[PDB]
Amino acid sequence: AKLTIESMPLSVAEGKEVLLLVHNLPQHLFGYSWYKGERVDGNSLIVGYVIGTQQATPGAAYSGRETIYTNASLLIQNVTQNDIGFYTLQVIKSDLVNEEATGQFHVY
Amino acid sequence: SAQAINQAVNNLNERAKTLAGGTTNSPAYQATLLALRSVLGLWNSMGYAVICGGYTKSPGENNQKNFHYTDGNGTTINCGGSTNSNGTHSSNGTNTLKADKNVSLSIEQYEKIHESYQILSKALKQAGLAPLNSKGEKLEAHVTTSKYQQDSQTKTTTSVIDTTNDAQNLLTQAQTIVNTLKDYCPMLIAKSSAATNTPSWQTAGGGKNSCETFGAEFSAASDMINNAQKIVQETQQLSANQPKNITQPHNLNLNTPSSLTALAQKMLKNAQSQAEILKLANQVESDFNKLSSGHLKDYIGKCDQKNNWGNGCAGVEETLTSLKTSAADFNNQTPQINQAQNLANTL
Ligand SMILES: [Ca+2]
Ligand SMILES: [Ca+2]
Repeated sequence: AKLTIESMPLSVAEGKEVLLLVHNLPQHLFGYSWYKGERVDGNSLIVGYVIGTQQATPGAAYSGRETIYTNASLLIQNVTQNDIGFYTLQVIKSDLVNEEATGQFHVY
Repeated sequence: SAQAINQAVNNLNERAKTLAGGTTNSPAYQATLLALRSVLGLWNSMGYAVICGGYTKSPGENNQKNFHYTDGNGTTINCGGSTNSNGTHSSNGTNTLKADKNVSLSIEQYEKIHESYQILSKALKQAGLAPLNSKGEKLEAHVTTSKYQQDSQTKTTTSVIDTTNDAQNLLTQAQTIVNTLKDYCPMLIAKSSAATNTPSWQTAGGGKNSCETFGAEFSAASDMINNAQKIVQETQQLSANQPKNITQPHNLNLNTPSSLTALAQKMLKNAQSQAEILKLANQVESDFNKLSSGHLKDYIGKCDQKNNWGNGCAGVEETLTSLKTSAADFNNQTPQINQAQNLANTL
């Protein structure tokens, strides 16, 4: 039922990559955005995407290593220790009701 | 003869003064009014569904603004926020994503629509549309908005705008509303899985781009305004070229072949301005039919917790009837204007 994030892999080696997969993404969306950390916070915006636009908009937490897809997945390549911790996805549905989910991966 | 010329001049001048200065009896005035009321009707019909509050510079802004409407019930539109899954208000909504074409209006763009709407609405309510050959009168428009404060409260502000009820000012306000929508094509809110009733065009599931849903409607409304603006301009050209009656008919030093040819050409310019105004007025009716025959057919012309979003509530059908009635009156007088041109042409 509820929006959830899956890290792939669960724990990542340094220099490698991790995919944050989204389960139960609502069908009818206005847009969505990924944030570094555990809170929806514009200052920690990695990247946002609006349905219908063909082009995502990066934020201050963008580091050149993150790729968003239109299944709402976020790929992070060339992972380091600084990427440890939480990631937050917010989704804005077509009726302007939002949903939120949290992801995380370990790094070594 | 001078008897015949003075008759044709009196016909032109009488017809011109009704057309330029009349209200109920002028199709120029009724067409201009129809265009203004049509834009108010457009916004009352679909404006509530326009997505607004996308960020301009930075998502750190976290900006929200509320825009207040009054029928006599009051409503409030939030730009920037969203609703949480449990029903509570979130300060993070449309402001999490960038404002631009095909996405959402910025707060600045919405406040311009909102202000223009309140000016246009309040001018027509408080003073009516001024006659097209008039300067109009001054009036005060009130624009009410609110904003969220540090944690606790909501601060409401009522602004006062000094404005006028002349056609040119009011058409400018209408043009601001239509061009903002037509040029930035914001997305529309979908029905869920401040309107009480849901219009047929607002379907559940996916949201629609406003220029996809209302492309024809926006083009019609835009053409109505542009043709109305040309009516206003032709009306002033008409008010300039007002031919004088021949006095001292037998005095050929006063009434020379030079002065009488200038009079005859002044009569033709007056008549040609009149014809062009009536043609524009008919085109406005045609464009209103375009505007009112698609998604808004069962909405723009009608009006009946509770609010009137989704219905036009702008008196467009009444004005259309007055346009038709006045236009027919001027059309019945076409024979006496054709002979007045033919009289002028022989000179
Ligand atoms: Ca599309
Ligand atoms: Ca309303």
